[PDB]
Amino acid sequence: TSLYKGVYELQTLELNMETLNMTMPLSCTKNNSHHYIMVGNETGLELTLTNTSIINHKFCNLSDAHKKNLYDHALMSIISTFHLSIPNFNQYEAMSCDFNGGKISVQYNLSHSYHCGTVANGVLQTFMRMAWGGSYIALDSGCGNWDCIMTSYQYLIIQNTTWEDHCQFSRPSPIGYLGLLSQRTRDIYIS
Amino acid sequence: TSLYKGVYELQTLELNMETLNMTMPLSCTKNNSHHYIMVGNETGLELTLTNTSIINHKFCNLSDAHKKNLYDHALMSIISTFHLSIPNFNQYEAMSCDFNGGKISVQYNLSHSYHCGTVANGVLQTFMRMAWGGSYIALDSGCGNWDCIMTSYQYLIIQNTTWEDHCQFSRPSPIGYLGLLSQRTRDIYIS
Amino acid sequence: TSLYKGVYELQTLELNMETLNMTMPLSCTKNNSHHYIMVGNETGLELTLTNTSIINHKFCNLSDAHKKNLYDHALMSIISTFHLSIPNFNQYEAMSCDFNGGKISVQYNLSHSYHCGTVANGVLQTFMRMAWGGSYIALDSGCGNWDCIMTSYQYLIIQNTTWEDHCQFSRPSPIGYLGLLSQRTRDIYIS
Amino acid sequence: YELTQPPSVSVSPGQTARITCSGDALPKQYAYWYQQKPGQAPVMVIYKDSERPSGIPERFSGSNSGTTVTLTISGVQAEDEADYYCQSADSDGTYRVFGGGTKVTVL
Amino acid sequence: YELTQPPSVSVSPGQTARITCSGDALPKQYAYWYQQKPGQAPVMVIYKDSERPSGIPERFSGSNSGTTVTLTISGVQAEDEADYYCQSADSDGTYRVFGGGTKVTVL
Amino acid sequence: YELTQPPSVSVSPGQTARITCSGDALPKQYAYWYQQKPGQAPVMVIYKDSERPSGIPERFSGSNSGTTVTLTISGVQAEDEADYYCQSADSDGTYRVFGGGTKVTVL
Amino acid sequence: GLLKPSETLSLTCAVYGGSISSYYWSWIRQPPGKGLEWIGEISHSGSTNYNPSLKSRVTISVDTSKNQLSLKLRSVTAADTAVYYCARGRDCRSVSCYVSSPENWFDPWGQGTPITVSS
Amino acid sequence: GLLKPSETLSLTCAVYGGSISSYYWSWIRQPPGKGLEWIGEISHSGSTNYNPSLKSRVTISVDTSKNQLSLKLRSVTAADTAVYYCARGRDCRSVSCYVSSPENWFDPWGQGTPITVSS
Amino acid sequence: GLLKPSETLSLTCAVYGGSISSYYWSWIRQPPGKGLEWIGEISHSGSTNYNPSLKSRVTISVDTSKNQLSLKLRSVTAADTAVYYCARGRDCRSVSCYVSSPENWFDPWGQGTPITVSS
Amino acid sequence: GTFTWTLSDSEGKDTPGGYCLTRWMLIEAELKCFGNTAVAKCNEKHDEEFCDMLRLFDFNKQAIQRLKAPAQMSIQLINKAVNALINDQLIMKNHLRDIMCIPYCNYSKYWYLNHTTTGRTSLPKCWLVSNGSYLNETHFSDDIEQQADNMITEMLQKEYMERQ
Amino acid sequence: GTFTWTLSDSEGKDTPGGYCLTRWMLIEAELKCFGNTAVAKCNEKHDEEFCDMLRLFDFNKQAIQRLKAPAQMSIQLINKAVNALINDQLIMKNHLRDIMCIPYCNYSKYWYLNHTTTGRTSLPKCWLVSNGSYLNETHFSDDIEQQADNMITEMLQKEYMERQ
Amino acid sequence: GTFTWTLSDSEGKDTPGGYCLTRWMLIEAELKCFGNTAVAKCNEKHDEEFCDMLRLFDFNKQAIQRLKAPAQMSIQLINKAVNALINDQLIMKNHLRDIMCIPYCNYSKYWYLNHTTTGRTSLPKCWLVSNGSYLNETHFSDDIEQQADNMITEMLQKEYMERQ
Ligand SMILES: *[C@@H]1O[C@H](CO)[C@@H](O[C@@H]2O[C@H](CO)[C@@H](O[C@@H]3O[C@H](CO[C@H]4O[C@H](CO)[C@@H](O)[C@H](O)[C@@H]4O)[C@@H](O)[C@H](O[C@H]4O[C@H](CO)[C@@H](O)[C@H](O)[C@@H]4O[C@H]4O[C@H](CO)[C@@H](O)[C@H](O)[C@@H]4O)[C@@H]3O)[C@H](O)[C@H]2NC(C)=O)[C@H](O)[C@H]1NC(C)=O
Ligand SMILES: *[C@@H]1O[C@H](CO)[C@@H](O[C@@H]2O[C@H](CO)[C@@H](O[C@@H]3O[C@H](CO[C@H]4O[C@H](CO)[C@@H](O)[C@H](O)[C@@H]4O)[C@@H](O)[C@H](O[C@H]4O[C@H](CO)[C@@H](O)[C@H](O)[C@@H]4O)[C@@H]3O)[C@H](O)[C@H]2NC(C)=O)[C@H](O)[C@H]1NC(C)=O
Ligand SMILES: *[C@@H]1O[C@H](CO)[C@@H](O[C@@H]2O[C@H](CO)[C@@H](O)[C@H](O)[C@H]2NC(C)=O)[C@H](O)[C@H]1NC(C)=O
Ligand SMILES: *[C@@H]1O[C@H](CO)[C@@H](O[C@@H]2O[C@H](CO)[C@@H](O)[C@H](O)[C@H]2NC(C)=O)[C@H](O)[C@H]1NC(C)=O
Ligand SMILES: *[C@@H]1O[C@H](CO)[C@@H](O[C@@H]2O[C@H](CO)[C@@H](O)[C@H](O)[C@H]2NC(C)=O)[C@H](O)[C@H]1NC(C)=O
Ligand SMILES: *[C@@H]1O[C@H](CO)[C@@H](O[C@@H]2O[C@H](CO)[C@@H](O)[C@H](O)[C@H]2NC(C)=O)[C@H](O)[C@H]1NC(C)=O
Ligand SMILES: *[C@@H]1O[C@H](CO)[C@@H](O[C@@H]2O[C@H](CO)[C@@H](O)[C@H](O)[C@H]2NC(C)=O)[C@H](O)[C@H]1NC(C)=O
Ligand SMILES: *[C@@H]1O[C@H](CO)[C@@H](O[C@@H]2O[C@H](CO)[C@@H](O)[C@H](O)[C@H]2NC(C)=O)[C@H](O)[C@H]1NC(C)=O
Repeated sequence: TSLYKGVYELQTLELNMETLNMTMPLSCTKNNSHHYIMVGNETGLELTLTNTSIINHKFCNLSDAHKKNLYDHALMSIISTFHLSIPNFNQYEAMSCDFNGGKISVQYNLSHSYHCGTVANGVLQTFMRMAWGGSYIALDSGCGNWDCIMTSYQYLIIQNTTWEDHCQFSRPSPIGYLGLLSQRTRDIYIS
Repeated sequence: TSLYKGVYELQTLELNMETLNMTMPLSCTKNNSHHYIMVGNETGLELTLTNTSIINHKFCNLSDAHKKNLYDHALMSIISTFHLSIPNFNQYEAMSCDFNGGKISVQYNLSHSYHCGTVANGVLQTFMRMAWGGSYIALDSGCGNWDCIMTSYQYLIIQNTTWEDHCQFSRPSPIGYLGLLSQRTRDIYIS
Repeated sequence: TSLYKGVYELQTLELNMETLNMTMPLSCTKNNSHHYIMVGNETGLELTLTNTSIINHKFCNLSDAHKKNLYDHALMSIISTFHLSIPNFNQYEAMSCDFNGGKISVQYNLSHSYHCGTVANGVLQTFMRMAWGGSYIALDSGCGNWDCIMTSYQYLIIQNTTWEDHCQFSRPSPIGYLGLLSQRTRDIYIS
Repeated sequence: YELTQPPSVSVSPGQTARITCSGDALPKQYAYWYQQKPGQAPVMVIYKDSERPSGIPERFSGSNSGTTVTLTISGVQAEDEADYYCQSADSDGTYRVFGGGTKVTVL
Repeated sequence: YELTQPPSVSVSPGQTARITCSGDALPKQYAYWYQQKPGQAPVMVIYKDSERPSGIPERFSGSNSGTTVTLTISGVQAEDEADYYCQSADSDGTYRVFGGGTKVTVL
Repeated sequence: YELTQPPSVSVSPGQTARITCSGDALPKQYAYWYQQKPGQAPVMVIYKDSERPSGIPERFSGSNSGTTVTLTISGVQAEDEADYYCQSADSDGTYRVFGGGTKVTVL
Repeated sequence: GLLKPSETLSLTCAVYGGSISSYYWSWIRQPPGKGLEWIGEISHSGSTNYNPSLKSRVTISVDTSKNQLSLKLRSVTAADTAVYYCARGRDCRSVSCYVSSPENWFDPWGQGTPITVSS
Repeated sequence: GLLKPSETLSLTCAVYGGSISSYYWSWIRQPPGKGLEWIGEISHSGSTNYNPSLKSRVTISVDTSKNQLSLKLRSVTAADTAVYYCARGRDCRSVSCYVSSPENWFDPWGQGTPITVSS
Repeated sequence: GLLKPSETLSLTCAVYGGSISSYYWSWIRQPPGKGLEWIGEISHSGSTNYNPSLKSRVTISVDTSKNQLSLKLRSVTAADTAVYYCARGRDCRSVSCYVSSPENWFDPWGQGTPITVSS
Repeated sequence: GTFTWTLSDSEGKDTPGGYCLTRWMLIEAELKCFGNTAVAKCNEKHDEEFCDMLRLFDFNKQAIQRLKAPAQMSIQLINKAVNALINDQLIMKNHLRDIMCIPYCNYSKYWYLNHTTTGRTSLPKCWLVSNGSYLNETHFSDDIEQQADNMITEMLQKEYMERQ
Repeated sequence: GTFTWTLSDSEGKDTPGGYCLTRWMLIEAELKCFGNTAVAKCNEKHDEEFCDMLRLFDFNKQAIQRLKAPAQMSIQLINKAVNALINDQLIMKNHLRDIMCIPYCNYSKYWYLNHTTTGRTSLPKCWLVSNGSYLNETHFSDDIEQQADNMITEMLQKEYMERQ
Repeated sequence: GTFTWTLSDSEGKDTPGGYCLTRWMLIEAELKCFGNTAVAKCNEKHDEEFCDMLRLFDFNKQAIQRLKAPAQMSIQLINKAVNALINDQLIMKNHLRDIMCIPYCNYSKYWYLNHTTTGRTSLPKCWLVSNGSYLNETHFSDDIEQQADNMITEMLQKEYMERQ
């Protein structure tokens, strides 16, 4: 390569974080609208930024989902981490769910109040962190904006998917998820 | 000043924590009954120990406040930190609120059960921490009492105020607030 | 004893963690079915693995217990730590309580769904940690099983007891309890 | 916590008197020795286990061997007839204990 | 944030001219000095507080004493008649400030 | 994971025989070499990459060059005719692999 | 002087000196014919320690406006007849010993004040 | 050339050279008869700083496809008549100075381009 | 002796010696005419590792009351005809190698016991 | 988790590797530069109140210079960033000291030793508070003397390393 | 956040800078004094079970001597103070060891080396537990030997620093 | 709380006390061994992204070898174990750098210096990312040169300690 001081060669190393799949969720970015969280192999979550809703319920029947217990617990714990980590999430009308047969589908409405102190710039911070290391391409923002984060998309949809190698924009990494585990109880309002 | 070992002068330094106003809440003490938390400039909270109630509701309609969303989010997150940090707060009848038009007003009744395992010595520990570095003057207690903390006052009232320089007893410091951020989920009972 | 390098005697030290009783809960193991948490002297909790239920209610009236406030706060905070620390506890029908006159009695039904992603292997992990350093004898499992932990017993019953020296299988230690204080908000589902 | 001292010793003039003090906290705590003559306040004779305070004659020298401490009076003079006391703190400090006191007679 | 320089000095040929610059950020920030002759762009004369850039005559030497800096021109030549400027950054850096400029005449 | 050895070598008496072993885990793992004569259990000849166990003749000496290891038999005797095997663990350890075995004949 | 069994004893080492900053002052008593008994001590910061068997009846304090060290002993029920003494003790110029010190000693002694308790 | 009071000034130091990686390039102006005024600077990473009093009207950028450094000043309302100069500044080969540098200087200067603003 | 295809093979290195604390004992086999194949090993703590292709059919254990090392191989379906050997391996007197050791070796070998599997 | 924030470059001219506190951060409104022998220690120590404050002030400097001004003042940035900047267990330490009636640091005033010929200083220590006020020097002069000896030791170590 | 609690003064007469464990803290009911060369390490190490226990015991000593007795026994003080006293990730380390069937520390028994002529000792290490009992010395004598060499190294370093 | 996990034995033949990364952990599919002079530093540093990744990879190795395979893939083990393995405040540091438009580590690529005659290497540093790509060497060659001098210093210290 080149030598420093005439004797030290500069060398590089790249980590294969794919081998961490069996113990940790790995977050990938495919393109501006599709991001993925894979859990082990076979399954995982798909995070999509869209202009098409899938749920028009304005209900999120978690107590029913829990009573039936047909959902994959490893995906539900990713979703509760995502949700609980959203700062100042005081607009419950912005969140609809459809838990059916174990199917996981959660929809956040970013156009609800659409720019500081809004829904979109709360939900999108958690998104930026869970899909960190690639998700920035989906935000209509330059650097230097820690709060007023907005995208042009109206909905953030989280659904269960199957495993497929979708890591086209950026490589898998456990870091986004692991970082969020420390944010679970921060910025959560009373009642 | 004086020299140590004949060559080292002892010198002092005092920090101006006022310049930290734009990123962190700063807590001040004015006198025995009035304490303040300033957020940036223009606004903040006033913490008052009194014998005059302002709210006689016995209701705290947080879900309504959240639905309307007219309140300042930076003050609401200080209040939820204060509240969630109160150890063993199992007496909800001791807390009344009035959220109206974005107005923030929270009243804790310290005379409710009025001395270990009481309401007052729970609410007052959080108070002592958030207004730490000055608030001790308001407590009818000497040192050596970590739990049985009582004051002669009947109510602790938290209301939104405007910015004014009220730091007469003790200087502003972000330390009380920052310390409480680690206590948010401790000593909170089930349901 | 023996000398290392011809000059260093190997010596041992054993700690008396009983003297820590006045500030910290101490967890002991008596036998396969009975485990204890002592708080100070005079009182504490008894954790029993059994095949006999004591509660057949399918109700846990915590809000009523809190309103009456007749319970010992130091025991209630151990129970909420135990409960809140159970990962993925989405089966509330598995938990019954009877809080009466300050009496504390909590019963977890391990036979409810009876092996990963079940109730028993959630409740038993918290149990294994709170009664760590002795409780392993009660589990029908060898080493190498972090999740699929099962016992032959149907119920885990937590009740208030009196102080007695029951530390027959293993010595008192504050470590189980203190370790759980960091797990209070992990693996807790939404609503 | 108690310290043990003999109630008395006797020494012929010119001989060496030795008075001892023992207790369990002594490997951690320092002993101090005081001399009381009838009618006055005690005066410290040995500071820490062995050090002699200024003004105290060279005859007085202390030492220790772990759980015991001692005061040696070499070349005892008639001037040294007195009640000698040891003190030390308990294992955790805080509580200060005086020993019984050893009467030293010079015959 | 401002830097203060005298508006002018005068020196007889062969004498030493001294121009000074002062400000509060100077104990932390380095000063740089530039020379501008009529019709051209300024040329740096002193780099950091004292170092002379290559190509600059040995006549030019800088120094500092804390909140003040100075440029000394030893053996001033007619060639040195020029407007000399100091610059330094503010206390927090970021903002770069030029001083007023000292006209140095060679009489 | 496999180790590669030649299936055989031949050496005239008094010459030097060399048998090699290769694999990818070898820069991390040590090779051990064993000698098996017909009818008996193998005996270790080289311990770690080069060290000779007590009781093994000085003729046997090992070495390595990274991904390959080798056993050199200097001054081969008729006594050395045997099947020699290398072993090493996989990259992560745990799994122990023997190579194919090299038949060494003494002609 | 003479105290009755239900009276409070109040002694001040005004004569010797007291309340001198940097020192841990203490009180000691000697019942007639007996050895010495420690009563308690006060640090320059005002922090105190008392003989555990005596503690509930005893206060040691310093009046910093007067520079006077004093002892107050409640319920002086006969058994408290003794000669009472002050001692200066060790000094302290570090934070670690400000409110508590593992060790102390009694170097100068404040003469001794005989107290008689009777009826 | 000549600009009108509401026009944007656009200068490129194409003649001197510019957009050379590792250096912090800057713009300076000198109103006739006055001392020097710093306008702003750009790091090799593209990060910029501007004179706080001028900032709202000024853009400094580098066109990396062209290797050209340029200044755009809005609302050039007469007072902006000055000679404008580029300077190369300090270099940077470390992470710590990539987007911000406590210090800079103006070593080579880009000749100077007189700008007249009038009506 | 002779085993049938569905029988379990049970070998004990009682003759050589075994279950000696501090050592990692192992089993090796050599099908006639073939090279050596590792079967598995057991640490002094009782922890084991097996050849991944064989693992599902093999148990290695030590009887500490008997001081006997033994191998049990299930479903010995003809292909298992081989000479079986024990080897003592490396020792361990540290915590880090108690349940797992990156390396081992086979220094003394336990003679070899030919096993015939047929019908 | 341990703090990770690093201080920005703020060297003095004769204080390379150090960190200078500008006038708005100080009550005295003076510029004070501490060298690398004091500042470097902030990356090793977990128990220095001064170093944590040094990080909060540095954080503000970088956040204000690097981030675009918000609409309304928000505290989300600190709520997420705080553990990377300070040791929250020091707040707890001083809180427990206060409760247990032991002199404690309230984070506003510090002291240091400054050599009269070289200008070399110690890392500032917190001036402690007890019973509503500051402790007198006469209550901690032995700790000050220890700091003076620690500085002498370090100076000697430096010359010895020069001997190679 | 890193522990911040410091140990109280509990020096032995010949053990300055150290910390003595009184009889009620020990099963043996003996007084044991460890020097500063062992104790000082507790302020640097994040992974020593002994040092964390040393802090919990010291905490109790100070809390009982400094605070007024409560009405009923309350555990609020420890719930807030605990992270300042111990590394909770050691509990997690030993918990994971246990689950993964690796010898683990249950915090009750420790061992140390003690020089027979000088009385100098090592900082106690935890005696590990596996399959319901303590490991034998024969299962860790190589770690004990390493500790003996670490002590020899340190002794030599001391004399060398004496050579100046 | 500070990480407590220790790395398993993975020494190279000429790299005792170090740690070797096998091919499945590396994009290059090569075996890379780092010595104890680089690896030991992971137990002291709280701010090295490489060391935290080294622990996550080691964790996986031990968890897969030591634990019985689960029914369905569960993440409870990591949710409880993670703080013992990594410093979560480094994730926060890099997150804040990203937001504040400062080059940040995304944890995938590292660089180190390797001496051409001895094979001795530095502990890998993270190659930083800014504006969607990696920084060029020309943007950080001064930091590389500093690392080269730090290695030279350490080599000289070693020989000097040999002089005794
Ligand atoms: C850590 O622990 C220390 C020790 O406990 C604690 O220090 C104390 O902080 C307070 C708050 O800053 C200090 O109080 C100030 O004291 C001065 C002087 O008071 C004496 O002299 C005046 C003379 O008139 C007497 O009236 C008075 O009774 C005292 O004898 C006061 O002048 C200060 O008041 C002014 O400034 C305040 C700043 O907020 C204003 O709020 C107040 O209204 C006053 O403002 C007026 O005067 C200003 C003059 O500059 C002017 O600018 C304003 O516009 C306006 O006209 C104030 O009461 C106290 O002395 C410190 N004690 C010490 C060092 O022993 C720390 O606060 C504590 N915590 C922290 C985080 O540091
Ligand atoms: C909330 O917190 C913010 C910070 O977070 C506070 O805002 C700061 O307020 C101070 C006080 O006004 C600003 O301080 C600066 O002081 C400089 C002092 O100049 C010195 O040098 C001159 C030389 O002649 C002397 O005459 C003088 O006496 C001093 O010795 C000023 O020069 C600064 O002026 C500005 O303009 C000049 C010229 O364009 C620039 O060079 C400067 O860089 C600067 O832009 C200035 O006044 C400080 O800058 C403010 N900070 C920020 C980020 O804006 C709030 O006050 C506080 N709120 C409350 C309620 O307290
Ligand atoms: C998301 O999860 C659901 C629930 O597991 C998947 O749908 C089930 O697929 C199985 C396949 O054998 C069927 O038997 C169930 O009846 C289906 N349930 C429901 C509610 O549809 C669904 O396929 C998953 N999504 C994707 C993309 O794979
Ligand atoms: C506390 O907050 C309330 C809500 O913002 C403030 O009251 C408002 O003031 C604005 C001023 O333009 C009015 O237009 C609103 O109608 C008021 N709303 C209500 C509910 O009264 C109030 O003034 C703040 N308190 C203080 C002391 O400033
Ligand atoms: C568990 O707690 C309950 C509540 O304190 C104890 O029962 C009480 O005992 C007192 C004794 O004086 C009685 O006056 C109360 O009336 C009892 N209350 C109830 C609800 O029974 C109970 O004894 C405790 N359990 C044990 C084993 O001691
Ligand atoms: C601790 O603080 C209290 C309050 O400041 C001090 O008590 C005061 O002392 C002055 C004389 O100096 C009296 O005039 C006040 O009336 C006292 N106030 C109270 C509430 O008692 C106390 O002396 C201080 N303690 C120490 C050791 O200095
Ligand atoms: C930061 O990244 C942006 C996006 O990659 C760069 O802008 C692009 O530059 C190319 C020419 O090299 C143009 O063809 C594209 O159209 C530009 N895209 C956008 C969105 O503007 C930008 O130059 C980079 N900044 C630096 C300093 O290199
Ligand atoms: C691990 O512990 C178990 C239980 O103590 C040991 O198994 C026992 O061994 C004795 C003989 O020493 C038998 O009499 C018992 O019946 C066995 N009990 C069980 C449940 O199997 C086991 O040997 C220990 N492992 C090691 C390597 O020592």
